[PDB]
Amino acid sequence: QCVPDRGQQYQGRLAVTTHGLPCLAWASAQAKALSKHQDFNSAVQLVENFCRNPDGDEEGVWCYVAGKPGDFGYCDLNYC
Amino acid sequence: TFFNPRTFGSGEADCGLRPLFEKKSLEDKTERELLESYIDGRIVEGSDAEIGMSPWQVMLFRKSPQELLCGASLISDRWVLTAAHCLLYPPWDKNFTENDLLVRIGKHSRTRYERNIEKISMLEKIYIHPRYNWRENLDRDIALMKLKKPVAFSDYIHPVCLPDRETAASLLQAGYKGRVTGWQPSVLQVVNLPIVERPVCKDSTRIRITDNMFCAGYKPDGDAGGPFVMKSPFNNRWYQMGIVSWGCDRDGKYGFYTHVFRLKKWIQKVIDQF
Repeated sequence: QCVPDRGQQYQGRLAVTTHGLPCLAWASAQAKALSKHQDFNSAVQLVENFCRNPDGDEEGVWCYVAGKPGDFGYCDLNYC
Repeated sequence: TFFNPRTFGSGEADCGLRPLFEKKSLEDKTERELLESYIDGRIVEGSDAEIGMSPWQVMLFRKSPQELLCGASLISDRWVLTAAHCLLYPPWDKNFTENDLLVRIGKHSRTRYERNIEKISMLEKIYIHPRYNWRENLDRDIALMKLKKPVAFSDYIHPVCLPDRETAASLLQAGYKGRVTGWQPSVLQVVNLPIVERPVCKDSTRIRITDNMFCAGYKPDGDAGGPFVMKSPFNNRWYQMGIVSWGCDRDGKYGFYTHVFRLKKWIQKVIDQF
Protein backbone atom coordinates (compact mmCIF):
# COMPACT_ATOMS: atom_id res chain seq x y z
CA GLN A 1 0.00 0.00 0.00
CA CYS A 2 0.96 3.67 -0.27
CA VAL A 3 2.29 5.66 2.69
CA PRO A 4 -0.02 8.58 3.62
CA ASP A 5 0.51 12.01 5.19
CA ARG A 6 4.02 12.11 3.70
CA GLY A 7 5.15 9.40 6.11
CA GLN A 8 4.23 11.12 9.37
CA GLN A 9 2.64 7.85 10.55
CA TYR A 10 5.37 5.53 9.20
CA GLN A 11 6.31 2.72 11.59
CA GLY A 12 8.56 0.84 9.17
CA ARG A 13 12.17 -0.23 9.68
CA LEU A 14 13.76 1.29 6.59
CA ALA A 15 17.19 2.50 7.72
CA VAL A 16 18.90 3.60 4.53
CA THR A 17 18.49 6.72 2.39
CA THR A 18 17.60 6.78 -1.31
CA HIS A 19 21.28 7.21 -2.16
CA GLY A 20 22.35 4.18 -0.14
CA LEU A 21 23.65 5.91 3.00
CA PRO A 22 23.08 4.07 6.30
CA CYS A 23 20.97 5.88 8.89
CA LEU A 24 22.32 6.96 12.28
CA ALA A 25 20.54 6.20 15.56
CA TRP A 26 18.24 9.03 16.65
CA ALA A 27 19.56 8.52 20.18
CA SER A 28 23.19 8.88 19.08
CA ALA A 29 24.99 11.91 20.52
CA GLN A 30 25.56 13.47 17.10
CA ALA A 31 21.91 13.00 16.09
CA LYS A 32 20.54 14.49 19.32
CA ALA A 33 22.84 17.48 18.89
CA LEU A 34 21.43 18.10 15.41
CA SER A 35 17.86 17.62 16.65
CA LYS A 36 18.25 19.80 19.76
CA HIS A 37 16.98 23.10 18.31
CA GLN A 38 14.47 21.74 15.82
CA ASP A 39 10.70 21.47 16.25
CA PHE A 40 9.65 17.81 16.27
CA ASN A 41 6.19 16.35 16.79
CA SER A 42 6.47 14.29 19.98
CA ALA A 43 3.97 11.86 18.45
CA VAL A 44 6.51 10.61 15.90
CA GLN A 45 8.58 7.81 17.45
CA LEU A 46 12.31 8.22 16.80
CA VAL A 47 13.18 4.53 17.08
CA GLU A 48 16.58 2.94 16.37
CA ASN A 49 17.91 4.44 13.14
CA PHE A 50 14.69 4.08 11.18
CA CYS A 51 13.52 6.75 8.75
CA ARG A 52 10.90 9.10 10.21
CA ASN A 53 9.36 12.52 9.53
CA PRO A 54 9.30 14.23 12.98
CA ASP A 55 9.31 17.79 11.60
CA GLY A 56 6.57 17.31 9.02
CA ASP A 57 8.91 17.73 6.07
CA GLU A 58 6.88 17.96 2.85
CA GLU A 59 9.41 15.70 1.11
CA GLY A 60 8.81 12.78 3.48
CA VAL A 61 10.72 10.60 5.95
CA TRP A 62 14.44 11.04 6.39
CA CYS A 63 17.32 10.22 8.71
CA TYR A 64 20.74 11.57 9.72
CA VAL A 65 23.79 10.14 7.95
CA ALA A 66 26.51 12.05 9.82
CA GLY A 67 26.86 14.73 12.50
CA LYS A 68 27.26 18.06 10.69
CA PRO A 69 24.65 20.54 9.39
CA GLY A 70 22.97 19.11 6.31
CA ASP A 71 24.05 15.54 7.00
CA PHE A 72 20.69 13.88 6.42
CA GLY A 73 18.91 12.19 3.55
CA TYR A 74 15.41 11.20 2.53
CA CYS A 75 14.38 7.56 2.33
CA ASP A 76 12.74 5.89 -0.67
CA LEU A 77 9.09 5.34 0.29
CA ASN A 78 5.89 5.08 -1.76
CA TYR A 79 3.59 7.95 -0.79
CA CYS A 80 -0.10 8.18 -1.69
CA THR B 1 8.60 40.71 23.46
CA PHE B 2 9.13 37.38 21.70
CA PHE B 3 12.79 37.09 22.69
CA ASN B 4 14.43 37.32 26.11
CA PRO B 5 16.59 40.49 26.42
CA ARG B 6 18.99 38.52 28.62
CA THR B 7 20.12 36.43 25.65
CA PHE B 8 18.71 38.37 22.68
CA GLY B 9 20.14 41.67 23.84
CA SER B 10 18.35 45.00 23.44
CA GLY B 11 16.49 46.27 20.39
CA GLU B 12 13.35 44.18 19.95
CA ALA B 13 10.90 46.69 21.44
CA ASP B 14 12.00 49.42 19.02
CA CYS B 15 12.79 47.20 16.00
CA GLY B 16 11.87 48.19 12.47
CA LEU B 17 11.57 51.93 13.09
CA ARG B 18 14.35 53.83 11.28
CA PRO B 19 15.90 56.83 13.10
CA LEU B 20 16.08 58.91 9.90
CA PHE B 21 12.61 58.08 8.65
CA GLU B 22 9.82 56.59 10.80
CA LYS B 23 11.30 58.19 13.93
CA LYS B 24 11.00 61.53 12.14
CA SER B 25 7.70 60.62 10.49
CA LEU B 26 9.39 60.73 7.09
CA GLU B 27 9.07 58.19 4.28
CA ASP B 28 11.90 57.26 1.95
CA LYS B 29 11.66 57.93 -1.79
CA THR B 30 10.43 54.54 -2.98
CA GLU B 31 8.49 52.90 -0.18
CA ARG B 32 5.34 54.25 -1.82
CA GLU B 33 6.15 51.79 -4.63
CA LEU B 34 5.58 48.93 -2.20
CA LEU B 35 1.91 49.90 -2.43
CA GLU B 36 1.54 50.73 -6.13
CA SER B 37 1.77 48.40 -9.13
CA TYR B 38 3.09 49.77 -12.40
CA ILE B 39 2.08 48.12 -15.67
CA ASP B 40 3.85 50.47 -18.07
CA GLY B 41 6.66 47.94 -18.45
CA ARG B 42 9.22 50.16 -16.71
CA ILE B 43 12.52 48.34 -16.18
CA VAL B 44 12.91 47.26 -12.55
CA GLU B 45 16.50 48.03 -11.59
CA GLY B 46 18.46 48.66 -8.42
CA SER B 47 18.92 52.31 -7.51
CA ASP B 48 21.11 54.05 -4.93
CA ALA B 49 19.82 53.82 -1.38
CA GLU B 50 19.08 56.93 0.66
CA ILE B 51 21.26 57.53 3.71
CA GLY B 52 19.98 55.53 6.69
CA MET B 53 17.31 53.79 4.58
CA SER B 54 18.39 50.28 5.68
CA PRO B 55 20.07 50.68 9.13
CA TRP B 56 19.89 46.92 9.74
CA GLN B 57 22.12 46.21 6.73
CA VAL B 58 25.21 44.17 7.61
CA MET B 59 28.21 43.30 5.46
CA LEU B 60 29.93 39.95 6.10
CA PHE B 61 33.65 40.13 5.29
CA ARG B 62 36.45 37.58 5.12
CA LYS B 63 38.78 38.76 7.91
CA SER B 64 42.10 38.37 6.08
CA PRO B 65 42.50 39.15 3.31
CA GLN B 66 39.60 41.60 3.60
CA GLU B 67 36.95 40.60 1.05
CA LEU B 68 33.17 41.17 0.99
CA LEU B 69 31.49 37.75 1.16
CA CYS B 70 27.77 38.25 1.70
CA GLY B 71 25.03 40.42 3.06
CA ALA B 72 23.38 39.95 6.45
CA SER B 73 20.99 41.76 8.79
CA LEU B 74 20.94 43.07 12.35
CA ILE B 75 18.11 41.73 14.51
CA SER B 76 19.36 42.98 17.90
CA ASP B 77 22.43 44.65 19.38
CA ARG B 78 24.32 41.34 19.27
CA TRP B 79 22.67 38.96 16.79
CA VAL B 80 22.97 38.95 13.00
CA LEU B 81 21.01 36.90 10.47
CA THR B 82 22.45 35.61 7.16
CA ALA B 83 22.25 32.69 4.73
CA ALA B 84 23.86 29.39 5.73
CA HIS B 85 25.42 28.89 2.28
CA CYS B 86 27.41 32.09 2.86
CA LEU B 87 29.27 30.26 5.63
CA LEU B 88 29.00 26.56 4.81
CA TYR B 89 29.01 24.74 1.47
CA PRO B 90 30.97 21.43 1.41
CA PRO B 91 30.92 21.03 -2.39
CA TRP B 92 33.15 24.13 -2.53
CA ASP B 93 35.23 23.32 0.56
CA LYS B 94 33.62 26.36 2.19
CA ASN B 95 33.47 26.31 5.98
CA PHE B 96 33.94 29.77 7.47
CA THR B 97 34.00 29.91 11.26
CA GLU B 98 33.86 32.82 13.71
CA ASN B 99 37.56 33.71 13.61
CA ASP B 100 37.70 33.83 9.80
CA LEU B 101 35.15 36.66 9.64
CA LEU B 102 34.11 40.15 10.70
CA VAL B 103 31.05 42.30 10.01
CA ARG B 104 30.70 45.96 9.09
CA ILE B 105 27.52 47.67 10.23
CA GLY B 106 25.88 50.98 9.35
CA LYS B 107 27.59 51.41 5.98
CA HIS B 108 26.34 53.35 2.98
CA SER B 109 29.41 53.15 0.74
CA ARG B 110 30.95 49.78 -0.13
CA THR B 111 34.44 51.08 -0.89
CA ARG B 112 35.43 53.59 1.80
CA TYR B 113 35.81 53.74 5.56
CA GLU B 114 32.90 55.69 6.99
CA ARG B 115 34.33 57.43 10.05
CA ASN B 116 31.87 58.07 12.88
CA ILE B 117 29.25 56.04 11.03
CA GLU B 118 30.17 52.40 10.44
CA LYS B 119 31.05 49.91 13.16
CA ILE B 120 33.17 46.81 12.75
CA SER B 121 32.55 43.77 14.92
CA MET B 122 34.11 40.35 15.42
CA LEU B 123 32.00 37.23 15.88
CA GLU B 124 31.74 35.15 19.04
CA LYS B 125 29.96 32.20 17.44
CA ILE B 126 28.15 31.05 14.31
CA TYR B 127 25.06 28.81 14.18
CA ILE B 128 23.97 26.93 11.04
CA HIS B 129 20.53 25.29 10.77
CA PRO B 130 21.09 21.54 11.44
CA ARG B 131 18.99 20.67 8.42
CA TYR B 132 20.26 23.32 6.02
CA ASN B 133 20.03 21.14 2.90
CA TRP B 134 23.20 21.88 0.91
CA ARG B 135 23.19 18.41 -0.66
CA GLU B 136 20.00 19.15 -2.60
CA ASN B 137 18.28 22.55 -2.77
CA LEU B 138 19.56 24.87 -0.02
CA ASP B 139 16.38 24.23 1.98
CA ARG B 140 16.51 26.07 5.35
CA ASP B 141 19.30 28.38 4.14
CA ILE B 142 19.71 30.25 7.41
CA ALA B 143 22.46 31.03 9.90
CA LEU B 144 22.87 33.11 13.04
CA MET B 145 26.00 35.03 14.04
CA LYS B 146 26.54 36.35 17.56
CA LEU B 147 28.65 39.48 17.89
CA LYS B 148 31.65 39.41 20.23
CA LYS B 149 30.44 42.68 21.77
CA PRO B 150 27.08 44.46 21.47
CA VAL B 151 26.96 47.17 18.79
CA ALA B 152 25.70 50.63 19.68
CA PHE B 153 22.63 51.80 17.78
CA SER B 154 22.65 55.17 15.99
CA ASP B 155 20.94 57.01 13.13
CA TYR B 156 22.75 54.54 10.85
CA ILE B 157 22.54 51.33 12.90
CA HIS B 158 19.18 49.93 14.00
CA PRO B 159 17.65 46.40 14.08
CA VAL B 160 14.84 45.14 11.83
CA CYS B 161 11.84 43.20 13.16
CA LEU B 162 11.21 39.49 12.69
CA PRO B 163 7.60 38.55 11.86
CA ASP B 164 5.07 36.81 14.08
CA ARG B 165 2.42 34.46 12.67
CA GLU B 166 -0.15 37.24 12.19
CA THR B 167 2.34 39.57 10.49
CA ALA B 168 3.55 36.80 8.18
CA ALA B 169 -0.01 35.85 7.21
CA SER B 170 -0.96 39.44 6.41
CA LEU B 171 2.20 40.54 4.58
CA LEU B 172 3.68 37.49 2.85
CA GLN B 173 1.11 37.14 0.06
CA ALA B 174 1.59 36.92 -3.70
CA GLY B 175 1.38 40.35 -5.29
CA TYR B 176 2.53 42.34 -2.27
CA LYS B 177 5.93 43.97 -2.72
CA GLY B 178 9.03 43.62 -0.59
CA ARG B 179 12.45 45.28 -0.64
CA VAL B 180 15.89 43.75 -1.17
CA THR B 181 19.18 45.54 -0.51
CA GLY B 182 22.75 44.70 -1.41
CA TRP B 183 25.86 45.57 -3.39
CA GLN B 184 29.42 48.91 -10.56
CA PRO B 185 27.65 51.13 -7.97
CA SER B 186 29.56 52.20 -4.86
CA VAL B 187 26.59 52.65 -2.54
CA LEU B 188 24.01 50.20 -1.19
CA GLN B 189 21.53 49.30 -3.94
CA VAL B 190 17.79 48.89 -3.44
CA VAL B 191 15.05 47.17 -5.43
CA ASN B 192 11.39 46.48 -4.67
CA LEU B 193 9.98 43.18 -5.92
CA PRO B 194 6.55 41.51 -5.82
CA ILE B 195 6.10 38.12 -4.19
CA VAL B 196 5.30 35.49 -6.83
CA GLU B 197 2.87 32.57 -6.43
CA ARG B 198 4.54 29.30 -5.45
CA PRO B 199 3.22 27.42 -8.55
CA VAL B 200 4.77 30.09 -10.79
CA CYS B 201 8.13 29.96 -8.96
CA LYS B 202 8.09 26.14 -9.23
CA ASP B 203 7.49 26.42 -12.97
CA SER B 204 10.67 28.49 -13.42
CA THR B 205 13.27 26.08 -12.06
CA ARG B 206 14.28 22.42 -11.85
CA ILE B 207 15.27 22.92 -8.21
CA ARG B 208 12.77 21.59 -5.67
CA ILE B 209 11.14 24.61 -3.99
CA THR B 210 9.89 24.11 -0.42
CA ASP B 211 7.52 25.65 2.11
CA ASN B 212 10.65 27.13 3.70
CA MET B 213 11.20 29.39 0.69
CA PHE B 214 9.26 31.97 -1.30
CA CYS B 215 10.17 33.81 -4.46
CA ALA B 216 9.81 37.31 -5.84
CA GLY B 217 10.57 39.21 -9.02
CA TYR B 218 9.71 38.88 -12.69
CA LYS B 219 10.13 36.20 -15.36
CA PRO B 220 13.56 36.16 -17.09
CA ASP B 221 13.84 37.01 -20.80
CA GLY B 222 24.21 38.37 -5.81
CA ASP B 223 23.14 39.97 -2.53
CA ALA B 224 23.02 36.54 -0.90
CA GLY B 225 22.45 36.55 2.84
CA GLY B 226 20.85 39.99 2.82
CA PRO B 227 17.29 40.85 3.88
CA PHE B 228 13.98 40.97 2.00
CA VAL B 229 11.87 43.39 4.04
CA MET B 230 8.27 44.60 4.12
CA LYS B 231 6.73 47.56 5.93
CA SER B 232 3.60 46.90 7.97
CA PRO B 233 0.67 49.18 7.14
CA PHE B 234 -0.64 48.23 10.59
CA ASN B 235 2.20 49.26 12.93
CA ASN B 236 4.52 51.12 10.56
CA ARG B 237 7.45 48.79 11.30
CA TRP B 238 9.81 47.10 8.85
CA TYR B 239 9.93 43.31 9.02
CA GLN B 240 12.45 40.91 7.55
CA MET B 241 10.31 38.30 5.82
CA GLY B 242 13.15 36.64 3.94
CA ILE B 243 16.89 36.06 3.46
CA VAL B 244 18.33 36.21 -0.07
CA SER B 245 19.15 32.56 -0.79
CA TRP B 246 19.46 31.86 -4.53
CA GLY B 247 18.16 32.64 -8.00
CA CYS B 248 17.70 40.88 -7.65
CA ASP B 249 17.97 42.68 -11.00
CA ARG B 250 16.37 43.55 -14.36
CA ASP B 251 16.82 41.13 -17.26
CA GLY B 252 14.04 39.03 -15.87
CA LYS B 253 14.68 37.62 -12.44
CA TYR B 254 13.04 35.32 -9.92
CA GLY B 255 14.82 35.47 -6.58
CA PHE B 256 14.38 32.78 -3.94
CA TYR B 257 14.35 33.64 -0.25
CA THR B 258 14.52 31.76 3.02
CA HIS B 259 11.07 32.01 4.65
CA VAL B 260 12.08 33.62 7.94
CA PHE B 261 8.86 33.05 9.88
CA ARG B 262 8.94 29.34 9.04
CA LEU B 263 12.28 29.13 10.84
CA LYS B 264 11.61 31.49 13.76
CA LYS B 265 11.23 28.65 16.29
CA TRP B 266 14.79 27.58 15.50
CA ILE B 267 15.99 31.18 15.88
CA GLN B 268 14.31 31.42 19.29
CA LYS B 269 15.76 28.13 20.54
CA VAL B 270 19.29 29.02 19.41
CA ILE B 271 19.23 32.46 21.03
CA ASP B 272 17.34 31.31 24.14
CA GLN B 273 20.37 29.08 24.68
CA PHE B 274 23.50 31.07 23.77
